[PDB]
Amino acid sequence: QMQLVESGGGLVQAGGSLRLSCAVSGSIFSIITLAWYRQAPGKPRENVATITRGSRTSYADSVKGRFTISKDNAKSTVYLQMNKLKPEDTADYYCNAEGPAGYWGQGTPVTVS
Amino acid sequence: GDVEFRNVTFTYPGRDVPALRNINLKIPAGKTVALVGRSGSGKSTIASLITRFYDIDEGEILMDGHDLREYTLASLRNQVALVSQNVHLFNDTVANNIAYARTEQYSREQIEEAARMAYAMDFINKMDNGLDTVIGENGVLLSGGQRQRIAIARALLRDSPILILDEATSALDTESERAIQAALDELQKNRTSLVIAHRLSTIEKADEIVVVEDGVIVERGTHNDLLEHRGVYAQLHKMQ
Repeated sequence: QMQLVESGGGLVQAGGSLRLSCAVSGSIFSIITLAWYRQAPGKPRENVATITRGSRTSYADSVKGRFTISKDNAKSTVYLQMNKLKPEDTADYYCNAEGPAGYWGQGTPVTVS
Repeated sequence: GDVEFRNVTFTYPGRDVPALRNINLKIPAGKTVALVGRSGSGKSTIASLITRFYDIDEGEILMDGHDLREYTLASLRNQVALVSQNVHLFNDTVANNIAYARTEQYSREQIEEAARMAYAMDFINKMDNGLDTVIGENGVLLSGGQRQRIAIARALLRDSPILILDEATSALDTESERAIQAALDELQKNRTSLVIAHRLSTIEKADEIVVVEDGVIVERGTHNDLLEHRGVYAQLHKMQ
């Protein structure tokens, strides 16, 4: 069974940086699409960044120029480098494989004060 | 009917690389799943494995929770309606082909209604003995589009729990063909349907879209969610 395990979340002050990691086991990691989603307490879970087979990346508009998604086939890990953090980025951040009806981590919490 | 692929790997005989790798795919009863991807990506292989022309190398295909290999062939043919260039034809009349060789299990009027709903009756009427013309050998060879419409008529007649739909002839426009899409839309509703998509616009309403690349499922979701995902499906959304 596929497992997605996030880590790296925590509390930072505005302007700070955080790097999230997600270990993925049981997937054809080099080929499937990987993504980061997030969910604030009142809102639905929404896409943040997506990276497809050739490490082609895409970003939500509110996040362009601040966040960077990347992947490491050798470690089968996907990363979200979050810089210039805004309080509006406070949410539970979820790792995802094979699209929105695919597979999900259990999230890592991020708080920006 | 429930259909499920569990860790399915498949290699065409003689090939050295697999056509499908560790496919996990659940299609619950009554849902429509659209398979998209490049030709040769394996999307057609996924649908065609349900007909057991080949067996999987590894893993499991379950139909109503039972492995495909446990069904008798007769029961397998009864469960699945194949609408594709590989629909099985009989050296027999057109009516008997629409009826899937089941004689006196359908009425003449049901066969004729199914033919008209598939827009096959126009070319059938041009045959010497109509629905009762013998096709195949010492008879008429069907064109490709005629064979597809015979398959549509057969599927419409049988009301089968599983539909495998290869939306061939994506080049479509005129009146009799516009209503073919309308006939297919109603057929796939209220039925477990696996649709091989060949134009992206025709599958925006599927309950789940599944992107296959090099025999690997890379993305799954609804049309709207896949666009917001900004991944492979969103890039394929350049052909419109």
